[PDB]
Amino acid sequence: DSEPVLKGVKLHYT
Amino acid sequence: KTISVRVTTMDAELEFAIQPNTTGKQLFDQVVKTIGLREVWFFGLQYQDTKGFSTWLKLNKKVTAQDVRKESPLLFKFRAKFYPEDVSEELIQDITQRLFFLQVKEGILNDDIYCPPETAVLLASYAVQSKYGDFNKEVHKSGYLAGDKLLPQRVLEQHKLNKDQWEERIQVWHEEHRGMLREDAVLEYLKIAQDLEMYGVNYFSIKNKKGSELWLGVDALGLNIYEQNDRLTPKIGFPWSEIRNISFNDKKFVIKPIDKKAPDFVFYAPRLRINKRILALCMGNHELYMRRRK
Repeated sequence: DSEPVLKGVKLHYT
Repeated sequence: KTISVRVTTMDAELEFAIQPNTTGKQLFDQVVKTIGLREVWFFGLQYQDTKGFSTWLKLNKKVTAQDVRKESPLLFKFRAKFYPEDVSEELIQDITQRLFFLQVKEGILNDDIYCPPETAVLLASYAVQSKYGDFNKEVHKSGYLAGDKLLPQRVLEQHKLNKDQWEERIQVWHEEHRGMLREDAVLEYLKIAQDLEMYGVNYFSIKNKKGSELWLGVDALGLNIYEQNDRLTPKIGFPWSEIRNISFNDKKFVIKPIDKKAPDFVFYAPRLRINKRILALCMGNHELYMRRRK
C-alpha cells in the first residue's frame, strides 16, 4: 500500500 | 507525511517519496527492483546517524523509526554489506559484479583498502580494459589515461614516478589484456582485490581490558584483533569454527574460544550501539557462511 514512489533517476554509464 | 529520500548505488541515483509507515524492506525492495538486482543478500542501505556514524538501515523497521540524521532529502547509500568468500563462484549476475567492482575500486583508490603499488598498477590495468576495451592504437594514443583516476594517493606519494611513467606502466599491462571482455576484466579485478588483507573487513576501534587501543575486524570468515597501527596482520584470529560463544552487554564484548583452557578475549567498544552493529555483522556473516556449506 505505502510503497515508495520513484520521482527521479540518474544513471551513470561510465 | 511524504518524505523525500535519495538512494545512491555505485552507478545510479534514485529519488523516492516515502511515508512515515514505509519500512526499510519496502525501500530496499523498490531499489533492487528498479536496478534489476536479484542477488540481494549481499546488500544493504547505509546512512548517517544523528550523531554521524555510518550504519545499516533495519529492513524490518520503519525508516523514520530509526535515528536517521534529520535532513531533506534523507540520504541512503545502497552498498554491499557482506562479501562472498569467492567472487568467481558467488557473483553470478553482471550487475552484482559491477556493483562490487565499483565499491571495491572506490575504497582502493581512496586508500580505505590498503593496496601495494605493484598490485595497484595491475588492478588499474583491468579497470582500464573494462572502461576502454582493447588497447587500439588508432583509438588510444599517448596520454589517453591522463584524465583517469587510476592509483591510490598513497601509491602516488611514495614513489618518485611521474604521471606519464605511471600511465606507461599501466599501459604495458593494458596491452597484455587484449581480447578480454569487459565483464571478464571486472571479475579479474575482483579476483586480485579479494586477496588483499583489508578486503571485505569491517574495522571497529576497540580497547583491551587494560585500555590499549586495538582494532576488531569482522569479515565472512570470523573475527580478528589487530594492533593499533597494523590493520593488515591480525594479532589474534577467531574463525567461526574456533569460537565457542560471543556475547556483548552495553560496551563490553567477550569472545570465548572453543577451548576452555584458552582464555576469554575481552574488549570494549566506545558505545552500546557500536556493539550492536558489530554483532549484527557477526550474525549476518555467520549466517551466510553456514548457507554456503549446505
